Amino acid sequence: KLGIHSNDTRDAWVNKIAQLNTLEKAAEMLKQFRMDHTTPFRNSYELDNDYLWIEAKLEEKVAVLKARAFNEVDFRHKTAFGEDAKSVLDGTVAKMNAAKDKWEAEKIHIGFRQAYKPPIMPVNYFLDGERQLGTRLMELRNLNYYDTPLEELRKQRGVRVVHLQS
Amino acid sequence: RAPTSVNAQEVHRWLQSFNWDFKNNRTKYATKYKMANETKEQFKLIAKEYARMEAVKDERQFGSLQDALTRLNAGVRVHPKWNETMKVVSNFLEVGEYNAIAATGMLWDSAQAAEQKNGYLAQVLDEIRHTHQCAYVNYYFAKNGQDPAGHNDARRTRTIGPLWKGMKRVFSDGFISGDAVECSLNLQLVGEACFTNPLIVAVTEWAAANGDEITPTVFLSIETDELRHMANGYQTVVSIANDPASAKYLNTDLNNAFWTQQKYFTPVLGMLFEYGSKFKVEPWVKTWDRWVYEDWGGIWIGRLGKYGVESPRSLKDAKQDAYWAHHDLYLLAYALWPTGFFRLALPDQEEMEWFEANYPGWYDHYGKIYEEWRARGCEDPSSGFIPLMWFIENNHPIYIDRVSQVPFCPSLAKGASTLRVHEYNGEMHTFSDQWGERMWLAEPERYECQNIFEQYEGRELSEVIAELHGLRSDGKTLIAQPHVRGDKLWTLDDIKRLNCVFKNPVKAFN
Amino acid sequence: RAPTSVNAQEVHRWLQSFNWDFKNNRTKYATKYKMANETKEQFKLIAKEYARMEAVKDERQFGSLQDALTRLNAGVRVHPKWNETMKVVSNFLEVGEYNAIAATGMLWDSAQAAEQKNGYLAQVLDEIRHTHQCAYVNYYFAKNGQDPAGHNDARRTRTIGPLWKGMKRVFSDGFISGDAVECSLNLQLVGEACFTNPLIVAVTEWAAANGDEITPTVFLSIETDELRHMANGYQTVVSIANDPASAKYLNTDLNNAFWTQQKYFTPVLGMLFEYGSKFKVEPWVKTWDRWVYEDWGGIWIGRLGKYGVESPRSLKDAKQDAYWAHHDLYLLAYALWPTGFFRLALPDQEEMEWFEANYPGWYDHYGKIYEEWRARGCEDPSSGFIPLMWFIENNHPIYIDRVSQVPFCPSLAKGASTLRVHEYNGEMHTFSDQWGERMWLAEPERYECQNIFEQYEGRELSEVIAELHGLRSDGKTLIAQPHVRGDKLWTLDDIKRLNCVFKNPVKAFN
Amino acid sequence: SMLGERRRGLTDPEMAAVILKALPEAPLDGNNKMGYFVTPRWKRLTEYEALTVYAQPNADWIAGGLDWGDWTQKFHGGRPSWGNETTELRTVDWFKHRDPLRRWHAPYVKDKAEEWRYTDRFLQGYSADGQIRAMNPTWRDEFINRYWGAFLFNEYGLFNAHSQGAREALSDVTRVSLAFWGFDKIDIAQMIQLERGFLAKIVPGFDESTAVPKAEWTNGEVYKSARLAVEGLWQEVFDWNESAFSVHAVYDALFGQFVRREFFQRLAPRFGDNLTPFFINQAQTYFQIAKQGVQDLYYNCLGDDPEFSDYNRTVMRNWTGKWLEPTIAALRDFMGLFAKLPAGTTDKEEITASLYRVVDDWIEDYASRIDFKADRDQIVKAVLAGLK
Amino acid sequence: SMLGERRRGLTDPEMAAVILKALPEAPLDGNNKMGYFVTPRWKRLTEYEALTVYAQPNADWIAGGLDWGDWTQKFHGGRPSWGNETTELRTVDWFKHRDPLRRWHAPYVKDKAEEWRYTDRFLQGYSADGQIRAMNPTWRDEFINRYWGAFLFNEYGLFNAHSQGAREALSDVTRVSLAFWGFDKIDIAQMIQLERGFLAKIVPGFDESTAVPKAEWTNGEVYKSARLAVEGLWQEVFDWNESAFSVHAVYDALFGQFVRREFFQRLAPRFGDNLTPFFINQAQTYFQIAKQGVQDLYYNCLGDDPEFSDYNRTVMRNWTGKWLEPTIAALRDFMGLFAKLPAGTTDKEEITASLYRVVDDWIEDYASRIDFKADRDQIVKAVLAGLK
Ligand SMILES: [Fe+3]
Ligand SMILES: [Fe+3]
Ligand SMILES: [Fe+3]
Ligand SMILES: [Fe+3]
Repeated sequence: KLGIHSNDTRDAWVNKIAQLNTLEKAAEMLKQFRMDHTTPFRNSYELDNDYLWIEAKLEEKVAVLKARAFNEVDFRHKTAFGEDAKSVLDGTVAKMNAAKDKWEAEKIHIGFRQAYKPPIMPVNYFLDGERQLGTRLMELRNLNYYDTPLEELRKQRGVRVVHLQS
Repeated sequence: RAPTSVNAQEVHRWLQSFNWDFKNNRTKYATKYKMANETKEQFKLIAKEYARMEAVKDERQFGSLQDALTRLNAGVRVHPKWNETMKVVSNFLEVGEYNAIAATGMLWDSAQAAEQKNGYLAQVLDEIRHTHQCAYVNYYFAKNGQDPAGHNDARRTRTIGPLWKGMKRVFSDGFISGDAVECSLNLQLVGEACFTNPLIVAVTEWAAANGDEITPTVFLSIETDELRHMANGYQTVVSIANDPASAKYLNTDLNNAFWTQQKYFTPVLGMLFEYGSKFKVEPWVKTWDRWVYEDWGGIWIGRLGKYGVESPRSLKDAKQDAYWAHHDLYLLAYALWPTGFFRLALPDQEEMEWFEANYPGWYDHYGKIYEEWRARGCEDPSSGFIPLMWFIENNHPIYIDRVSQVPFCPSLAKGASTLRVHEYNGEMHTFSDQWGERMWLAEPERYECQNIFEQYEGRELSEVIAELHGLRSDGKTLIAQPHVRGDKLWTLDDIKRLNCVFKNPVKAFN
Repeated sequence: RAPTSVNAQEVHRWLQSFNWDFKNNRTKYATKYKMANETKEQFKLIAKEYARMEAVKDERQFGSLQDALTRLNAGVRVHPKWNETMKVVSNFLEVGEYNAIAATGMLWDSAQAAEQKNGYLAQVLDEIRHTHQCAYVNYYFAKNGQDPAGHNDARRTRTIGPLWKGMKRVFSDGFISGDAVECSLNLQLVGEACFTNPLIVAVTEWAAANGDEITPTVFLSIETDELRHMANGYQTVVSIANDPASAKYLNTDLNNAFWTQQKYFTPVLGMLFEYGSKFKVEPWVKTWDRWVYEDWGGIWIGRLGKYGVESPRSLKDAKQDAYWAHHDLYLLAYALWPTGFFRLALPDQEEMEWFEANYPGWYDHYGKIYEEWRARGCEDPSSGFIPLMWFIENNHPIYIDRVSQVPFCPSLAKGASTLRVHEYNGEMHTFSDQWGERMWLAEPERYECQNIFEQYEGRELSEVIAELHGLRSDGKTLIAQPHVRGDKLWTLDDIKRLNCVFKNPVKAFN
Repeated sequence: SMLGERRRGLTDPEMAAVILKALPEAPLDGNNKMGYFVTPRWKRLTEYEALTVYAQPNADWIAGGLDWGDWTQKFHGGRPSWGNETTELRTVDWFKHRDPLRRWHAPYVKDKAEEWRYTDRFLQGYSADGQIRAMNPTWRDEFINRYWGAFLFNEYGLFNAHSQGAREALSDVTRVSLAFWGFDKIDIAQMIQLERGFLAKIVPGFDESTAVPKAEWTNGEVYKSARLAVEGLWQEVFDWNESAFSVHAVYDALFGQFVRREFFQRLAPRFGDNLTPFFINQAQTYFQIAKQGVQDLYYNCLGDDPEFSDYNRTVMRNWTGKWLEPTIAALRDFMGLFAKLPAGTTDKEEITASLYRVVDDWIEDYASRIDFKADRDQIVKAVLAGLK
Repeated sequence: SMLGERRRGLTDPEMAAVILKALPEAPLDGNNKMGYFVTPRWKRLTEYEALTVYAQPNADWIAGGLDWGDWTQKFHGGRPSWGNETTELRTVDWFKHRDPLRRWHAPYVKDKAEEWRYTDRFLQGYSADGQIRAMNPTWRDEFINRYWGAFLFNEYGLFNAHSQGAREALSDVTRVSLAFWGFDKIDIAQMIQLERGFLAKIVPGFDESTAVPKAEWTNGEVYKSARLAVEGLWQEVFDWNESAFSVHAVYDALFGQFVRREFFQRLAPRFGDNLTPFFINQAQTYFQIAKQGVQDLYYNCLGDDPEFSDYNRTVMRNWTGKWLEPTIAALRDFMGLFAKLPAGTTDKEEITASLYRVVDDWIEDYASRIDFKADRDQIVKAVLAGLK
């Protein structure tokens, strides 16, 4: 079974997810999944065609478990890991404002998403974070956007130039 | 005791005072810019009057459609090629209209001045109207036309082909993902002002020329609302002009927005017009130069000079890479015809003359290729031939720009022949231009769209088509066809017999 | 707290009880019948729902006209002959619609049951809508057509010609002067059920065939209201069926109503269809037999049998006089072309072949005459010839029936040629049939309408025309013409130089 | 078939080719304005006038007619289809009248249709919102079901008074206005029943039958004189103009306006009834609409007729006096209704103020137009003489 | 010119024949129903559903999407164009929602347009009828101009709360409903100003400037907590569902309904004000129209979701508790307004009974749907503490 919308990979993960019946285990697996399969910094591209869908199924499980385990105040203000969401948000924004350059900034924003994307952090705090982190990242990136030659930019990004035609 | 009342302007006079101050009264979206608190809007509308002016237009439109046009069998008496073209034109525009709703909701959230919010709000509502209007065109042609397949399920059958990906870039994600201002440039300052406003009108001309009076009726009505959106785009620039951030970022976001839009339109619009019609209205080459260079890049853009706006630095590259763009693309769209939701046709003798006449050198390149393909039996279901095979046999790989999603074949193109292949953290990336390459290098995490080859790798062609419902109601005949005639339609079995299997072209590199 | 409302039917359920008893609660109009005050209506409408259902039809109609149809230049791409024909069809129908208002208003007053009044009332409003619709047709052809003259002023220019008088008899006076029940028979039982209902549909057919999509858009909308009026007429009979006076008077008023209506429509309507068009839909003889004999005289009248209604005794007579009626009249209409507000055309070769094919003997009589007139220069201003002169030369008097106002020529006609002349208290009277003769003999004071020869006697032709504004904008060119081409139009002077002076044909018997 | 079998001259290649070939190079007359010969009441000729003026085929012997000669068929006895003999009023031109609202059929049904749809929506919101909870039961089951409902027969009677005029009107512009004036009256009557039917659906024991309100109208004391005046304006008047003038510029302007505006519209709110006012808002909007037309015809056109100014005013003053008495009588009887209201609802000081509003409004809008000299005090006094 | 220069394929003989010749004998597929693959909510697929469902290009990784793969361009940082991360609520399919009134753009602007034109007719009839004469001056200049006027800012704030939702809604059907809920709120705020502007035209000395009402809203006491709640709902909520749910199923259902229906609709009539109720009728109709949609999305689709019913009810219970307190505070401060009324206008019992109506309707229409255990007397007692 190798389909686009339905295949063995997806089925296999649905089964793995069905066996996550504790908030802490499920939340930890979601974050691990995000480190392994999301963003251009993912540890691997093996699940490139199904990670987006599998991630959502894992989120569903974490959300369901969190709502059952947390009291009302914690559901609104605590991350799935028991951290105070406002503190994390403020601490991350503080780091972003201290960012020396656009390279440090992108690491902060991207990492923040991989670690706290909702069922982990309450959406209210998370999107407030997007608002603030996204602003600084753009302010740093869009300054003198064209000054660096492609030859040098490729080096800065650290890609391996495989082939060039002009 | 005289009969008196109150109009829209009379209420609007006080609309600016509706917003009030409080600590957290600020946009929820990330942005490098600050929209002026006192920005005003051009049209003084209130909800009630807005609904009335649109209501009046609807009556006329639907009246013509349900009455006279239906009595004239206007849904049928259209050239086969144009009936197919509208499947794409109307449904693809639909998504632009739809995403523009979310886009203007985001701009409404961005604006702090009540009048500027109100202006964006009007567009939010207009774009919903347009979404439903474009939907109605497909709806009408499906119900009354010569071939409902595609018109009737484009919302899902569009997902099979590669042209759809690029459409989502300029008309979906480009409209709502990024700095609200960057989004406004993609949508209003470039998208609508440069391409959509002129485009919508042009489509009505090509439509009328090919017997279609359905589209003119709807699209001409859509056009009446555009003036307001133009003003929104213009006001976006005014609202942020006296902010220091503007001088630092405006022209960069504008240049990026321009290249983004152009990259897709330049080759696609021209392709739909010239290759998707029987009767021609005007050569895309001149249409493009007048639109982008004269009207937009000169008149329009120069009016915003007083606000620091400059002509896009990539304008020159766009023009140079434009001449053959659409011709280069149709070769690819036709070669991959089994992946669409519309029927395609090879240029006929009379058309080749027109092409050659208008684009010297067309026959020696594209002309001959199309002649070879028809000789190979590309129109015949028993030939066992799909143009794609020819690309394989002659070692001409087809790549997908990681950023714009626009398909390109550098080894066989007369236009741009650039190709940059990079490897980054275990993934291969292919770019077709120096502007999109910079975008990826600087913003890797904004462009992770997987291409069709990546998603379909190792899959047999007929299986992808079947899974994504690319069939007609008989469950056997393909929606897509390599010809627009009424007989000898290819079936899923004809494609399976081809035993065509997708492979990722970039994997060849070591 | 469920969302709740109330519909038309729920209110209409109590409408019958709206009326109450009191001494002077009776009709103000003379009548020989008694409409039962327990009579019910078929459609359970109230003012508000009525308005909504008609408003929706208006939307489609005006939407098509103002938008698609105007964009297609529908007002122009119509055969010249048909453009002229609609000046007569739309405006003449307009008066029928207009007088129908007063008629149903009289019937509203006649009915005693609240429901029956309500039925008639709905028609009052409908006929107002039809009046405005017919007006709009002329208004649109005046605004966007190939020849506005006539379309723009028929309301006054129609008074010049003899055809108009007969129209007023069946569509104006026949609808409102006399026993309310007689009027109802003329309007609804005969006029609408036998002629207009079928006629309106046929007109849209002839119009479509001749390029006119304007009339179908409007007339088909008018048609959708006719079912209510049919029911009104049907209920009129049911309302008086139990009154003894009914068995004594109904069949006589019906026969008179039938003869009245057919007397005009049989010649006129067939003439407008076959001679006011280029492309033909169906021979009038076939149409007439189906409409009058089968559909109405057979099926429709049959359903009124249980109520004592029998076929008009004058039925057989009508059929015998019909066959050549329209052909005989066009000879007179063309001969007197300068008295119209329209332009006429002689049959072309294809048309004469069509007439001969469908009416054996046509060519040897009408055909030869038309060719004689044309060769003599009847279409050319410099010829000095107007067909009326040919009638004088060959001693073929043209009379006006004192009752129906229909022009007839006994010595030339291929159809009926009976003629009765009488003198009574210093006045002469000419009759064309036994039914109308009886009508006059029995009701002298109901028929004193002066004919065109009587009013214009001693007057020179161009003077009557000038006086009644039978001129186009330049103040010199006649509205009326003996051909439909754009050149060599006749002027007031071309007519004046002929020195034609009207004479009362009846005086020859002195 | 997909193409059908019928060929159309606009789209069929062969047929269209023939048509195009017969077309002149340009329009045969540049005057593309239908009704160009009509005298514009305003700056430029309106669609309203073009499509209406002169639709009626009157000959010159009926002031304003453009046709000539007698009618083709008349009544037994000789009475003309339309004639000067159907009304005492005279004029230089019966086509002068103009509806200030310029209503031809389309605009008319468009507006009423919007009102019907609103109305449905309002009732649905009302019921879902449970607003009936704050309405006084007595005012509902007694003053709305019986007295307001009985008023429907009043409006229904004024509606029917228009029947003869729909038949005798001497011009199109007048005939169109008249028809609409009467059509709006039947609408009101139907809206009264609608409300009772609505109440019947949301108030479990409410009976929608017209029995109660009818008996009140046919045998009550409240509307006895009201019904007498109606029965007269409707079946005792044979002059279409007297009927229209006397109904809209006398009776309904005084009795009608008082009952609707000064009684139910003014008092219903005080009983937590915003339902009835919703419908009365229509009746009043309709009243004010018909008023501009009534004024333009009898004052602007006739009362100020260049040749019959003095004459017509005499006839209307005569009519005003003739029906002012039955109208004043209808009011007096209605006054008896205040006695049935729960104590403290209103006082003579208020009713006196409302009566003066109706009278002063009447004198300002109608009376002073034809120079009928009316005394506000005497009228209010004569009416007020109907309490306890 | 005559025929113009542009030749059209539908009517040009040469072009049309070329077109006709290329046509097939019959349609290339007999399934002429656009959206045939959409699961109908009702008996048969509606035009509303065909023209709307799946217009949003969601990939399957957002519940219910038919596309595949990541977005083509995302925000700096990686945020997706649309994603599950923008709301706490989960569902099996975001496209299940259906506006029970089936409103797509055409039907929506058609009805609002009817309301606009009828509103115009009403005002012209109201002014021409001089009904302003019977309105209590104090009510007019104090309660309508200052307090009803201040409420426009409340509705304006609720309108604005919808901005983020217009951008983040995860489906076409939800976006359209949301856009319309928000548009109706701005309309109401504008009708409140419209009334003030109308009064400024018919009442000498009346100032339509928003300065007074705005000062009342921003610095007064009566609306202090209401404003604090509005500022929070609008700008402190970054979850599009929490926003729409809390606005319509908590704050507006309690505070909004009380102010509009139990204060102004209930008392205006007592002061001879039929004007304000005309506009409040629209606001209540809009409120009931919105409720149907709100209930279908949050209760029928999410609260009863086959896989996330329990989860979603837990979250909504959470949101209800979160926003009920600020809503109670809002009602409590508003209680201060009763002390401003002229003595004898209303009393503590009427006020209390009216509070209970609002609370009981809220429990029945919203709270009970997610098993939120609301204590009606506890809520009312908390509010009544604000009575001075
Ligand atoms: Fe748009
Ligand atoms: Fe737009
Ligand atoms: Fe009619
Ligand atoms: Fe009729």
